[PDB]
Amino acid sequence: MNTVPFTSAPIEVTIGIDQYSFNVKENQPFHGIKDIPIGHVHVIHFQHADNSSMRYGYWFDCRMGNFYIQYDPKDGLYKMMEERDGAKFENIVHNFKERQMMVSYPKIDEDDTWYNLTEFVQMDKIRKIVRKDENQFSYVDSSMTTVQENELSDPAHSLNYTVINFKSREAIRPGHEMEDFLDKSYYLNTVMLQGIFKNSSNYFGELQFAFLNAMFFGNYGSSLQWHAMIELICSSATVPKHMLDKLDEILYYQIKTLPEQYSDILLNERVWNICLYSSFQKNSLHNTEKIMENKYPELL
Amino acid sequence: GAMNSSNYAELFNNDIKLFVDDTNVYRVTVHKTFEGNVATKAINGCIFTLNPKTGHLFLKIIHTSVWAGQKRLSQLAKWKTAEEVSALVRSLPKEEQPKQIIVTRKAMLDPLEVHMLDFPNIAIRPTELRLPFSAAMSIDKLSDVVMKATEPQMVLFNIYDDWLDRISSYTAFSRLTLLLRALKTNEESAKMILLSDPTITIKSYHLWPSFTDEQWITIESQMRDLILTEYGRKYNV
Ligand SMILES: NCC(=O)NC1(c2ccccc2)CCC1
Ligand SMILES: NCC(=O)NC1(c2ccccc2)CCC1
Repeated sequence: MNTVPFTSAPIEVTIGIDQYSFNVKENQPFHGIKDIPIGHVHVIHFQHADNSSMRYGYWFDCRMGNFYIQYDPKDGLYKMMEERDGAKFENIVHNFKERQMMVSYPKIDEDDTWYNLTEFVQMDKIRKIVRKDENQFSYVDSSMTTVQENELSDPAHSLNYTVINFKSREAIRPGHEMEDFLDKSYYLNTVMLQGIFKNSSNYFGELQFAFLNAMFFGNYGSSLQWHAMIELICSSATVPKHMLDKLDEILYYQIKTLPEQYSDILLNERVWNICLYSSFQKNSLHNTEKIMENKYPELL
Repeated sequence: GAMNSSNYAELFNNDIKLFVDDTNVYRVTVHKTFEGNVATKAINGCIFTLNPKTGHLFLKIIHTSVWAGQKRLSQLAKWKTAEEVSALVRSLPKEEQPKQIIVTRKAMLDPLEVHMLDFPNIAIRPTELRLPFSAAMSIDKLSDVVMKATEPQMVLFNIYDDWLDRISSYTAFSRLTLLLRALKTNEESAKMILLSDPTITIKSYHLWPSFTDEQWITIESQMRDLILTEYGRKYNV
C-alpha cells in the first residue's frame, strides 16, 4: 500500500482520489493520502472552492516512483511531483503517518469498482495519449482538447486519442462503400484492432480512460471518444464473442458509477439508443441494457 | 449548407453544380400472387442528374438486372445512385467536375458523401426546395428511352432544348420547374395543355414543343392555372 503526501493545503479544495472525494479547508493540516492499492492506475483530482472552472488532476501508478503534491502559488494549482530521494520520502511519509495527518484510501473489501473501471488501463498507454515524457504521471483537465477536435490548438497540451471517423478513407475501402459504412467490422477488426491497437485490451484501455476523463474532469473531447469507441463496436456485425461480453461488463460498471445528476450531458442519446436498440449488437449487451433501462429510462 | 429560397441565384452562378434526384431509380409495380400474397416487380429506372445553369441532363438508366438477387432494394438504390454519380464525376475532365452536388432528398447525403471521399473539395448539399424532378418520367422521350433499355446506359440531353438562346438560366429553370410541377400535379391536363394545338411540334432533337415567346407566356399561365385548380380540387377552395 502506497502513499501520496501533500506538502500542505493552502487553498480550499475538493480532492478526489479515484471515485472518492473529500473537502479540505483553507490551510487545514492535510498531508496526503495513504493505503493506496497497489496494482492499479489511480487519479488524484482537484476542484478549487473559489473557482470550479477547471477540474484538473494527475494519473499515476505508485509502482513507478514516489509522488507527492505541492501547491504552487504562482501557477495557482496543486502540482504532482516525483521525489527521487527514497529515504527523504519514506521519512516524510512515516512522520505524517505518525501524526495521523493523512486520509486513508477508503476501499471496502467487497468492492471491485475501481478494478472494474480500470481493468485495461495502463500507465504506459496513458503516457502516449497524454504526452509529457519528463514526468511519470500525467496531467489532465476539463479544457484539454483532443487531436481530432483540433483538426476540426496547442499540440503539447492535447489528448492524443486514436482518431475514429466513420466517413473517412481510413474507415471505407474503395469499392466497399455501402458495405463498410453500414457494417463497420473491417474498420474495427482490421484497421483498428489488428492495425492500430494490436489487441482488444489496448482498445478497451483507451475506451476506459476516455470515460474516466469525461466523468472526472468534464472533458467533452474524452466524452466524444468514449462514445465513438462504443459505436464502432456496436456498428460492427462481426465482433469476437469475448469482446462483446467484456464490453458489456465494462459499460455496466461505467453506467453504474456515473453520477445520476450528470447523465443528461455525459450520455449521448443517439449513440445509446442506436447501440442498445438498433445496432448489430442490440442483443449482446444484456447487463448494460438492464442497468440503463432501470437507471436512465428517460434518455431512452 | 442547405440550399433554399434565400440563396436561389447561386444556382445560376459560374461554379459548376449538379442536382441529383434519385426518386426514379428503384421503381416497382405491386401486385397479387397466385396464393393471394403481394409481390413487387421492378421496372427500369433512372438517375436524374442536372446542371441547372446549362440544362445538361446526365440520365443514367437503371436496368432491372441491377436488382437481381439483392436485398433491401430501397437502401441499395441510394448507394447505387451515389456510386453512379461518383463514376460520372470521375469520368468528367477536371475542369468540368462540379464544385457542388445538391441532392433533392436528404437520405442521399451519406451515401454520396461516402462515395465522394476522394473529392474532399466537392460540397454535398441538401436543399429545402421541394423540386418536382420525380415528374421527369412524364416527359415522353425520357420515359421512352428508360423503358426501352435492355442494359445499363447513360443518355445525354439538354432539358432546356434551345431556350438559353433566348432566356437566362434563371428563367429556363423556372419554366422547367413549372412544367414539371404541373405534370406532377395533373399529368393528363398538363400534357393536354402542351399538345392541344397540333400546329406546334416537338423537334426531333427536342423534348418540349417549339413555342414562340408569346406562346410560352400563354403556356406558362395555363400551367399556373392548372396547379391552382388542382390545388382547389384536391383541397376544396
Ligand atoms: N469543455 C467542458 C464541457 O464541454 N463541459 C460540458 C460537457 C458536456 C458533455 C460531456 C462533457 C462535458 C458541460 C457543458 C459541456
Ligand atoms: N447541351 C447539349 C449539348 O451541347 N450537348 C449534349 C449534352 C452534353 C452533355 C450532357 C448533356 C447534354 C446534348 C447531347 C450532347
